[PDB]
Amino acid sequence: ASSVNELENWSKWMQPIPDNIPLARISIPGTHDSGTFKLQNPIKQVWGMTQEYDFRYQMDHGARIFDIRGRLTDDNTIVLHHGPLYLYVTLHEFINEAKQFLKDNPSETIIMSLKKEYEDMKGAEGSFSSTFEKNYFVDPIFLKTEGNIKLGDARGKIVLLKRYSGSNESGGYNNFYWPDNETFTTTVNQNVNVTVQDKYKVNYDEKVKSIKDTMDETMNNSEDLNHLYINFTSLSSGGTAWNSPYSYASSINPEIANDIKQKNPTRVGWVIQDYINEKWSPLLYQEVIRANKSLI
Ligand SMILES: O[C@H]1[C@H](O)[C@@H](O)[C@H](O)[C@@H](O)[C@H]1O
Ligand SMILES: [Zn+2]
Ligand SMILES: [Zn+2]
Ligand SMILES: [Zn+2]
Ligand SMILES: [Zn+2]
Repeated sequence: ASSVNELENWSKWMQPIPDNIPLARISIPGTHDSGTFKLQNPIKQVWGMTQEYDFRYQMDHGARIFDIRGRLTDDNTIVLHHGPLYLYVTLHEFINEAKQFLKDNPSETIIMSLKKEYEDMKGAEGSFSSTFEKNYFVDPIFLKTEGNIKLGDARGKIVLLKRYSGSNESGGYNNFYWPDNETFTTTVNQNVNVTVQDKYKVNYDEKVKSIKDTMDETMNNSEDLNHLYINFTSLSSGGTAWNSPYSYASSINPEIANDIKQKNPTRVGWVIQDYINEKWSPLLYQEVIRANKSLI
């Protein structure tokens, strides 16, 4: 029993999508620097804040991909950071929130990108990868298989997207060379072609066109089941009120959301945005989710 309207329940939108559809094919909203929502100091915010609400709000609003940046501590734990700044959020904090969300909504899956954001603290008994694997990944909540991961196998679990080196355990999407500030194409789990638009520090106009260009490619290659498209709409801070991630998101989110609304495509990729909220219309994450209508 699956209807297109079930995509409108932002907490269970993946439910109507078939088990055999690769996550790569699905158009999924994601949040950039997901754990920066606790930053209070205006100076820290203008430079590194990318979200206003916590993880559950993000999830309840359709986001299923999270950009987690961590640092290994002397306590053999991983805490979230933005460069040298501790975000007052921990990795366990995110996983627990994800666990709760998945328990409440078992039809969904959570894709967690994990990147080492800052140098390890002195005193850790191991490495970033060995500590994450031993104290976190062992948890049954993490999918342990790879390949072109299908939705059915991911439901109720966290799917890892590695952005760190040294992994020694199978599961999720393998780490791959990720060039700096570019739109690039490469491969991951042997059979998945990946294209990423991550020009995080280009001028505003270059960024908008970059997002649209990669989305245009995605919309016209909608039947490529083993191709993964990740499109970051986020743009790094200029350090001022008129060029902070917030100011940029205020215009980019509605702009790109309108592109999808007008075009009404069957695929737009994994769209990772800053500031998921309901302040700007059309809502990007909603339009991204609605782009899965043809899969039902
Ligand atoms: O500041 C940037 C931005 O967060 C990009 O999205 C990420 O891919 C880069 O690694 C980071 O340096
Ligand atoms: Zn929290
Ligand atoms: Zn300590
Ligand atoms: Zn392809
Ligand atoms: Zn809301």
